[PDB]
Amino acid sequence: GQKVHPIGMRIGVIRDWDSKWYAEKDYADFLHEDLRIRDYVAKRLSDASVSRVEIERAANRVNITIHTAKPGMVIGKGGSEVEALRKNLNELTQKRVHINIVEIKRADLDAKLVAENIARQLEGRVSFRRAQKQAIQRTMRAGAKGIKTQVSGRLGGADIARAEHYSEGTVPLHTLRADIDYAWEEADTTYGKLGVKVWIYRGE
Amino acid sequence: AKKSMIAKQKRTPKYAVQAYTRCERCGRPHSVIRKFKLCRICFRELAYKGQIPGVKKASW
Amino acid sequence: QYYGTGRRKSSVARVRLVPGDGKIVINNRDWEDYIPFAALREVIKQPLVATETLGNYDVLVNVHGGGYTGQAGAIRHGVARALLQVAPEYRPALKSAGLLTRDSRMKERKKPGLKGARRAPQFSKR
Amino acid sequence: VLPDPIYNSKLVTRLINKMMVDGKRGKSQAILYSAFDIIAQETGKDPMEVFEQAMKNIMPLLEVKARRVGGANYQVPIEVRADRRSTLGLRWLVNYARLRGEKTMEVRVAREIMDAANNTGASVKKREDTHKMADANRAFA
Amino acid sequence: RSLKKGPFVDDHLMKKVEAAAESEKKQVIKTWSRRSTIFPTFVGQTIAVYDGRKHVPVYVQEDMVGHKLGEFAPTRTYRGH
Amino acid sequence: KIRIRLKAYDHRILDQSAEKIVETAKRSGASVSGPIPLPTEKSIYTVLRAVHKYKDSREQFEMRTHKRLIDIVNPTPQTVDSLMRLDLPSGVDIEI
RNA sequence: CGAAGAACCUUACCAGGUCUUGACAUCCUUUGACCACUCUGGAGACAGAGCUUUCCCGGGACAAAGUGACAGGUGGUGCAUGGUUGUCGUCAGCUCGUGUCGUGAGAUGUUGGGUUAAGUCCCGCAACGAGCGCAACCCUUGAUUUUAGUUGCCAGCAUUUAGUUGGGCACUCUAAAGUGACUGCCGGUGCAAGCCGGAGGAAGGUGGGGAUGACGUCAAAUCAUCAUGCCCCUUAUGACCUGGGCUACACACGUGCUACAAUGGAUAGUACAAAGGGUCGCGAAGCCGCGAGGUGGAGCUAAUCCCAUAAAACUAUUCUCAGUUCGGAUUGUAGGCUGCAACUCGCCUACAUGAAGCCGGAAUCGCUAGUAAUCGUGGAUCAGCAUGCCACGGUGAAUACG
Ligand SMILES: [Mg+2]
Ligand SMILES: [Mg+2]
Ligand SMILES: [Mg+2]
Ligand SMILES: [Mg+2]
Ligand SMILES: [Mg+2]
Ligand SMILES: [Mg+2]
Ligand SMILES: [Mg+2]
Ligand SMILES: [Zn+2]
Repeated sequence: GQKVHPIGMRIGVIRDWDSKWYAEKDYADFLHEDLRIRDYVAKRLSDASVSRVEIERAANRVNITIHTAKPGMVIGKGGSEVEALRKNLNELTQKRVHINIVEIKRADLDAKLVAENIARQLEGRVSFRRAQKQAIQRTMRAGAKGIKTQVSGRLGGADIARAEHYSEGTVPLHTLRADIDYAWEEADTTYGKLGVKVWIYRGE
Repeated sequence: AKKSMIAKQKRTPKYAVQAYTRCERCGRPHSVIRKFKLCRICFRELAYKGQIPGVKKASW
Repeated sequence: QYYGTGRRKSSVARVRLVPGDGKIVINNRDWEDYIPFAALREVIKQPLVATETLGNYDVLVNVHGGGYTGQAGAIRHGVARALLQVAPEYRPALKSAGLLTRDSRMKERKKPGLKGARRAPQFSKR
Repeated sequence: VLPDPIYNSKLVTRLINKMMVDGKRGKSQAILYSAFDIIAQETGKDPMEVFEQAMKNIMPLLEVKARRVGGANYQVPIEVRADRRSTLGLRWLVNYARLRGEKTMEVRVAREIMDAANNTGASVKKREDTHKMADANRAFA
Repeated sequence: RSLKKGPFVDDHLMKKVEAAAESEKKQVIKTWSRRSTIFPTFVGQTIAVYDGRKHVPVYVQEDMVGHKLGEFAPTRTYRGH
Repeated sequence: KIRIRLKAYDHRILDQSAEKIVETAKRSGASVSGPIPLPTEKSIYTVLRAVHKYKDSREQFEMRTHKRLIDIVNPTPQTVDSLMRLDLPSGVDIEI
């Protein structure tokens, strides 16, 4: 069959939407502003392990919280990275900006991060067995009560495609008391695109 | 086509009746909701992702 | 002034009872000018005849929501409630008559791909 | 179901529900009331008694069922359920009362209940014909 | 226009037709206008109306005033299968 | 004789923000009403689940609003200042 | 069905008229406001002129011309792909670790006896256990407590054309946190799981309805939402403009709306809804107009005000069973809106015309309850354009032997 996006199934249930504001007459403007913002962030901070972005609006200021595993790149030895960010984001938004940077602990408990790991591996021509399995073991060591992954594409350069999925632990997608994380990431290959999907069942 | 069409959307037409809506993400004209300004399919994506405020999945 | 609320479909009757001869007002109108049908008027009576209290009290009603039959059902419901209120020993009679059963039959959803709640299109293989 | 508000019969309410068209219970119920008023006019007696006699006349006992037997399909007779008994009576009543062709519906229905209490009418011809075919095919019981 | 606030006619056609009072009707006027009404002032001067692929001539009359130009220049050529 | 209208998408945030306002408003002036709930005006956007075909299979998205209303009954400049300083958990809208 | 809106635009197609670093981006070099508005030749794109371009503090942001790198392709392949989707099927099934049997493939488990909506649950068994699914956690509806009472309510009260004004949250209504329904209790039977009945209660047996769609099947559909490998065009398979076509018409199918009438139609009066939308948007009252509408501008960023007479129902009068006062097509004339523009090719109104049709061959479809049927309403898309789509309430059945 076809599965529902297990995040979308849980918005307004146990997860809060990431784009947080109220608006009227300003809604589309703020939305597409913040989509441009996420494009900027993903474009210039894919390397930095950026994995979640929550937006906030009040008093015209563009408040942001970037949850990342390595802060030391978003900030760090210079102190000028976040200032560059708010400068260019001022140029876009035509507003004020402020940017908190949160440290994620257990970076292998975020499906987005894990999917980027696997995707960079598969672009570097690593085996799609070892990739999935090592990501799984890293999660279950990092503290996941459940893990699941799959890859679909021209696996290994085939003509015909298929899917390879592997799971440890309890991963119930029909339960909603589940705190599940999910992600989909894309890898490029000289043969074509590979779709990596991940989802994690977490502690409490 | 679609890049030239997305351009021609944004510049002002000869007459104002010639306006028409397009999703800024993917400029498809059909099923674009002027309240969100998104097309239906991009809307479904982002609404799953929780990148749209206040919208969730309608049970009832 | 005894009191009860009564609900049927989307109809809501705030109803009250006083001791009287049998006169009845509904929305500042005659029961006959509001419910002209003998069937629905008898439906209103049903508690007052299940327990012989018709020739004793006046039924004073206000109503919103729904249609005429739904409002009637609400009214009899709130009436039976207020009869309980004035006398819990009417509980057995009115329960066994089924007037305390708040009619939970609400009007069902429409659904996608269906031309109603349950109706689907005309199927054709070819 | 439930008995009629006025008369102490569920048959009236069922007949109302079986004449009803698109929820028009008010129209159906009123015309049946006026039709009993008509038969009381032209007879002067118990509408319940005359309607009961008409029932008892239109009321079948035996009816065919279509059953595969011996490489074909046959009509085997069978004693009808007591509920389907009344159901078929009221059904037939309403359908002949529609296809009759007088002026007004209450009139059609009232004349049919009269004829039925008198052992006349299409509705009784129907019972007789059902008995006739079932009895023709009583070899298969 | 359907309304008393009208009529309508393209300025780029009205101007040429007004200049065509000294035409003497030896010449002919091409227009890509099919939406413009016919005034009586158009009478006599043949107009070559653009149907989609060609300019088709029409001779105006008193009888074809009040109508448009496209009614006399069909779009879809059809021959009874 | 002044009024606050709070409207948002999240009733827990909104209720708690209103309780915050009400406690601070009672501290800065004692006579104030409680918060009163209004109806939840909402919008159900109905979308094709598929891309190309399948008009018959869909997905529905409800954007609700929850909103509360407050009435101040004896203002002071202390109250006005406590509301002029205070910034709320965003995702909401305050109206005075 | 994509299409939750084909007049132009959309629009990708066609004819014509045109451009080639381009309609759209980066990198270089020169320059800096670029442009805007008027005139002329134009179908317009576009050419000629004018008036007039204020860049801001070497930097920043956007801009004209050169200049090649590049661009662009709704050009292809869904038999290379991702992602998204139907489908068997919300069917109850699909598997796995360890163990054991089998040379082995495979089996076992997962069969059996019962039971359940359900590989649900019990007893038994060379299997013991687990995962995905089922169920349940979620939303909504069904009764009720506390909190808060305005933009909602009006009982006890006065008074107004108006719940109006005062006053009060009684009651509704609203919406947060709670309660409750769990075979929890009783009787029968079962060994047991469970099954049947009974009580209380609003609700009794996963209460009702939703969302929620397992491994995988149809190389199912999608390169036209998007991205995307390969190939192809790259002074044209690219780009602009006007006009046309997507609305053709001998004919076939599907899906629906309207009817074929007296449980009805014309005319008048007239009661009771829910769910929704509104800022340059809803648009009141009053007035003009047969009417569609025009005028007007109140109130409203909305439980305040508007869209908004709800219609079926009911009551009266008439038509008297007729191709009819049925039906309402088609056509002619004249109007109104929208929009630069209503011929191709919008909708609506008035008058007239009055078509086919007097209940549908062989066949075939939905539905088990507030359902089917039936009546209106709203929303999206949208300037305008719906019998379509999604939600809303009103009325409200028949039947289930098996
Ligand atoms: Mg348009
Ligand atoms: Mg395929
Ligand atoms: Mg295909
Ligand atoms: Mg479930
Ligand atoms: Mg295929
Ligand atoms: Mg078409
Ligand atoms: Mg059955
Ligand atoms: Zn889009």
